[PDB]
Amino acid sequence: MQGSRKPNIIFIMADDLGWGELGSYGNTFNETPNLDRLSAQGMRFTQAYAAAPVASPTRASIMTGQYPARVGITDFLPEDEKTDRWLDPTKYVTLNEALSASGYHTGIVGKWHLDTDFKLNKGGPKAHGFNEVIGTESEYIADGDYFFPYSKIASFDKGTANEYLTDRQCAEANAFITRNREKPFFLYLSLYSVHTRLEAPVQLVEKYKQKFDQKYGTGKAEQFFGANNVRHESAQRDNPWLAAMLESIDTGVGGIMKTLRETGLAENTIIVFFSDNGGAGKAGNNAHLRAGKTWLYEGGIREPLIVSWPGKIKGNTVNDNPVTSLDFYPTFLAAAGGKPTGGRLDGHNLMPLLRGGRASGRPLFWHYPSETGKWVNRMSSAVREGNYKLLEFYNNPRLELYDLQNDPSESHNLATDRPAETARLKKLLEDWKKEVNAEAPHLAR
Amino acid sequence: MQGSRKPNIIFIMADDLGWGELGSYGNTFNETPNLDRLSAQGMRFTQAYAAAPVASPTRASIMTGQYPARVGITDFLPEDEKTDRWLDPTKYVTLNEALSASGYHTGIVGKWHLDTDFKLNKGGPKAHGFNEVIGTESEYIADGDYFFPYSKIASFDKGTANEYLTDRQCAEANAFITRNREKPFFLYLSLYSVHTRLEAPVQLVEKYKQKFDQKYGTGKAEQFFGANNVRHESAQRDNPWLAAMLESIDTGVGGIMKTLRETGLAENTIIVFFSDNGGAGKAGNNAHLRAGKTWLYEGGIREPLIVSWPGKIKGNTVNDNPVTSLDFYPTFLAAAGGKPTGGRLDGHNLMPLLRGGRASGRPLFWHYPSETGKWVNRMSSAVREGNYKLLEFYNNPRLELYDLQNDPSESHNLATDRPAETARLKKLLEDWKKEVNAEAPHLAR
Ligand SMILES: [Br-]
Ligand SMILES: [Br-]
Ligand SMILES: [Br-]
Ligand SMILES: [Br-]
Ligand SMILES: [Br-]
Ligand SMILES: [Br-]
Ligand SMILES: [Br-]
Ligand SMILES: [Br-]
Ligand SMILES: [Br-]
Ligand SMILES: [Br-]
Ligand SMILES: [Ca+2]
Ligand SMILES: [Ca+2]
Ligand code: NA
Ligand code: NA
Ligand code: NA
Ligand code: NA
Ligand code: NA
Ligand code: NA
Repeated sequence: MQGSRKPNIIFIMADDLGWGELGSYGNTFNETPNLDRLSAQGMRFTQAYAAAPVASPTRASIMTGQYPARVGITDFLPEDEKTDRWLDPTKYVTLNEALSASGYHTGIVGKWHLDTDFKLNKGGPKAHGFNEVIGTESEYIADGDYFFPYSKIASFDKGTANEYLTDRQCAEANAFITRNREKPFFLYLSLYSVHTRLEAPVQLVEKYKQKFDQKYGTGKAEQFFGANNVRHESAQRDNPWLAAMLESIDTGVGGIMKTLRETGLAENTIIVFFSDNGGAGKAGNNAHLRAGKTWLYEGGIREPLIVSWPGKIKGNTVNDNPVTSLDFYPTFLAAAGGKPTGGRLDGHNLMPLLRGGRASGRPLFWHYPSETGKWVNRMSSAVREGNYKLLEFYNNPRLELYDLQNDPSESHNLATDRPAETARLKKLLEDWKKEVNAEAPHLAR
Repeated sequence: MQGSRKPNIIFIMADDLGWGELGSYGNTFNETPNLDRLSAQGMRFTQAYAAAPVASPTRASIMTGQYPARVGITDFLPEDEKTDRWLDPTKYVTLNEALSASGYHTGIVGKWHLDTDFKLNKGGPKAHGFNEVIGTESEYIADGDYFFPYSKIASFDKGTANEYLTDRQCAEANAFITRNREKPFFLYLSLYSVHTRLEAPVQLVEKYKQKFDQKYGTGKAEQFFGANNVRHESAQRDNPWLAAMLESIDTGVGGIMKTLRETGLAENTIIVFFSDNGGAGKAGNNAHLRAGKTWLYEGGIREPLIVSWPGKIKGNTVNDNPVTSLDFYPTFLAAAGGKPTGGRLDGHNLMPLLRGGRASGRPLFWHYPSETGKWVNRMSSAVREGNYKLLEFYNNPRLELYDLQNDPSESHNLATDRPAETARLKKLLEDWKKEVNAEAPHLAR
């Protein structure tokens, strides 16, 4: 049946995928032709942020549209026994629910990480009200399992011999699209890749091993990523394993793009590609940005963001205006013709910015007391307003001020030479910490 | 719900798989641990026959329980334009239908080859009345396509990146078993493997390449099965490609065995493993038997046959009594508590033989006029009674008589030295040819 429908929203989020990994973000070693095509057909954001440097909190910010620091989940959820924290369906109108109330059929394929209690799972995707829950974790994901049978995903009872998890998740996204082709749907495709431990089909690893050898010289893939290197992690840039895993994600995104064309849904479907936090040390490529996962330096919070909506969003555009994972909830609600019912949101509707509208300045905030990692040197809070970013560290207490425009690698601390800017950003950060009841860092007394 | 049900019947048939390929049949190069376990848990037949040396006719004999020569399909069905032959659902009560009438839910996963007209497909598995038709050919299978997307199987619209066809078919068998666990079912698992062109996942090919090298010396896999060898076919015994394809079949049979245990169906399920014709020249291993596919010599018609029915059939038994693919229809009907309604059958109920009963002698017959292959030297008819087998050839007209007990490789023709036995078998063969209206071979006038 033809006629106006509210547009499908497909949200594709990689796990721990760095800002410097995609071909569109300047990477020449990895191959992401499908994502680069999605980029040439959409708007690419160079200053997109996860609202936290770790899994659970960014996922919290997406499903609640609220500051992780306000929710009280600022660090990844560990195994059940190491935490009393979970996302409570009675405490938030989640994004899937707001879309349900706007006439959408809702689906999650894969990683939740908003409840690590599997005995009762009161805060699982089903309990939050997803119409379809497909291949979500059935136990603490931990170091992972990427090959059928998937030891972390009991609900994937059926599969083929040595089936790769990324390939499975992307096939389930295709079938979900086809089953639900006739009505508005929200599909949250929550990839386990590229979370350590790094695993990819041998032929893809062999391919990037040889490409590593061609780039660096004969034997270099064995020298740096041989049987010796058990987790395939190194200080060498260009990781054949992450490249092979990113090729499986990329080929998967191409299957979804193909399925949308075939089913006639491309013209009325919003496609977002995002990552929940910065690249992981010894695995990920955050380009020239400082540090990565678990740090509030740019490398831990800067993410690839591609938004495609054919004939609504101009193709092959680059947007430098800062945005965060808080912005998705109000953006999807505007596209769905919905209004937040009582629900308060800490993000802003991006649809006017996506349609070529002029940008508007707003302070952006982060808080990482590392309640789970206990990373004393990484414990910190941050405000960005304009090009200035202020980081407050709690162990070795200090302020760091960077001009991200002139110093995007955060290599020159300005706090001392620019005290009035420092004092002005400190006041915004302190006010925000009281507004959200920011959790004190876990340090000695 | 517990209580007596008629037993599930799972019929697993490989394409063009030779008598000498399985570990249980003496092969040390290939690895078939799951099938060898099925063998240690069932009855293994050393003198089992396909009723024809080619695909379509053997499949005809299975679904009709009638001599291929009586049906009028004695050679494989070519593409639509090269044939007016098809199996007509209005001319036979097919096996799936006889089981339906005995209270079974019926399923085919894969190859039919009983209709090559895809414009109308009047003689397809659905038209013959299978409740579930899964991954059947949507066009002439020809040289094949073993990797998703499967160019010969349009109904496999959904799949993962570079999914292997054998792995897919065996996963679909598992899900079929699970969906239908509560009621009696017949599953015809009709594998496309190991039909040329030989294709298998690289890691399995690499594995048997190295094993070939270990057996024959360094470089020998490249020497005989390198980039040079496009179809991976050779005169060398031990083919890394067929071994890798047979390992995928074997691992698949293990998944089915596992699924039956998990679902509690192993105690009330009959498992048959069979092959539709002898191993293919330049690909298959027919051990010491003469020739292979398209010949009525033992290599073209002798098949692996393992029947498992825990606590009804004695485990780890070897049965030397001759049986054929004609025997399946009446055997499955007896196990289903059914009686052929009007339908005439050319085979015999094996259930008394499977339960440890004494064997009974019966003449067995073949006719190959090669209406499709046009193989003038291979065109022939054959009778086996006891250990004596008489072959009649039409091009270079002659009788060949072999004592298969003392001469299983058919290397010593006895027709001249044993004229009275020859004349006696000639009379049975001629009578049978008139009984079934045997099609004259396609030769010059
Ligand atoms: Br219409
Ligand atoms: Br994590
Ligand atoms: Br540290
Ligand atoms: Br200043
Ligand atoms: Br202050
Ligand atoms: Br019961
Ligand atoms: Br054939
Ligand atoms: Br010949
Ligand atoms: Br004689
Ligand atoms: Br005669
Ligand atoms: Ca993550
Ligand atoms: Ca065959
Ligand atoms: Na807990
Ligand atoms: Na809720
Ligand atoms: Na696994
Ligand atoms: Na035809
Ligand atoms: Na019929
Ligand atoms: Na293919």
